Amino acid sequence: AYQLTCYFTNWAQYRPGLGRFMPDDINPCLCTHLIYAFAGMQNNEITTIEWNDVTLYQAFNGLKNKNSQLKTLLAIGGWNFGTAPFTAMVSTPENRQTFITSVIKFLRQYEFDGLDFDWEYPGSRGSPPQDKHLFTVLVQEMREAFEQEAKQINKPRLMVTAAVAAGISNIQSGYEIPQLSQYLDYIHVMTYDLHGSWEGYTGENSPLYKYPTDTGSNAYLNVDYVMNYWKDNGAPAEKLIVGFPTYGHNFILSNPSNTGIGAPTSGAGPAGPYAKESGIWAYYEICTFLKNGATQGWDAPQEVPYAYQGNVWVGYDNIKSFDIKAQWLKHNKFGGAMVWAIDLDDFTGTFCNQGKFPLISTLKKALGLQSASCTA
Ligand SMILES: Cn1cnc2c1c(=O)n(CCCn1c(=O)c3nc[nH]c3n(C)c1=O)c(=O)n2C
Ligand SMILES: Cn1cnc2c1c(=O)n(CCCn1c(=O)c3nc[nH]c3n(C)c1=O)c(=O)n2C
Repeated sequence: AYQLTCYFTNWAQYRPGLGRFMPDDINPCLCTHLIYAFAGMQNNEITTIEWNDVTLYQAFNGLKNKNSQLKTLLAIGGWNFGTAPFTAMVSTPENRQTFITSVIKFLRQYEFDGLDFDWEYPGSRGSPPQDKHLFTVLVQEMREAFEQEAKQINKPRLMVTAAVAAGISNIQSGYEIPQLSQYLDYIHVMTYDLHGSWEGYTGENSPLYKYPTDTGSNAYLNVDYVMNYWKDNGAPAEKLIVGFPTYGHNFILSNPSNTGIGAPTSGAGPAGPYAKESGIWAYYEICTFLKNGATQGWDAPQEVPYAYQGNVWVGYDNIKSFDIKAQWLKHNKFGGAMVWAIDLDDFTGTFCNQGKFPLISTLKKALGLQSASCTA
């Protein structure tokens, strides 16, 4: 009745010490679907991007030896990849055919159950206005190629899903919603990075509701507005998967006296010692900041925590907020949750003392998957 899809990222293997995350570190009972971020593209054909991806594929797909019900997908693209290869590949029926062929081959060789398109985004970041409809032709042709292939080798069809924008403007220039909804098996809405230091004020990574002071287009940046937009504009509730972040965005406060939602900021907060990402802390990095005596806040209107100390402020998600969001999603009848990323939750259990994978476990309990079988 509910999916729990988890993203695994192939650069987490380079994090130091307790931060290193390999496919073997994934509990196979935890998620219903796991997505491998990312593959790339070369001459219109899907391709690996790390030296050891073939080894990681085997260990990632091998997790299906422990849980017969687990499905895995391979994600192509992502933010860093940009749009240029996608624009050239969709531009002709030949380029699309070359790609779709390379994908059926790749997925079957390395034993994935499907592809997740993570083009960020058709029609933006240099992608021309025609990519919006060409992304639809690609997805339809891919779905249809999957269908034919399932019939001429007699196995279950490969799956096609897509990670899709949460920003209204990116949505408008990127997606034929009703038409894409027919062909995609799931729609993973990136309901996070809704605020960050690029705005010049503090704000939440993934608030559920708007802030009472949010006006104009700032009223759109919350999970409620975003999911209802996708649903009202043609996507069936059951195909729509709400994105949950296991990390938060941090900021430098302009004045360490103003620590509220909306306080002015002078830039990204500092990289953490594990993920090393400017402006972002993994959930487990944030638990260190809390044990460092940071003041804990609760944004009550938006139902999400925040925290601060000296001139550093972070808005993020915890067990309380994941659970609230998860009851909310059940009530609104969405199909499930997607989590970026399994390697950013407290996977060793040692940073937060909330057990192993505290964030994702909350979602597992709340979406009633606690009883889901985990057998070969
Ligand atoms: C390919 N690669 C290698 N190292 C990388 C990346 C990378 O893409 N990103 C950007 C990932 C940005 N991103 C997504 O692409 C994405 N897609 C769905 N959700 C996502 N999120 C939260 C997200 O940060 C990196 O940060 N690093 C360190
Ligand atoms: C997911 N992401 C990763 N890097 C990004 C983005 C991004 O969405 N935007 C456009 C939207 C506003 N925004 C962000 O969402 C964002 N996320 C991380 N860093 C970001 N920046 C600098 C930013 O401007 C970016 O410009 N950059 C550099």
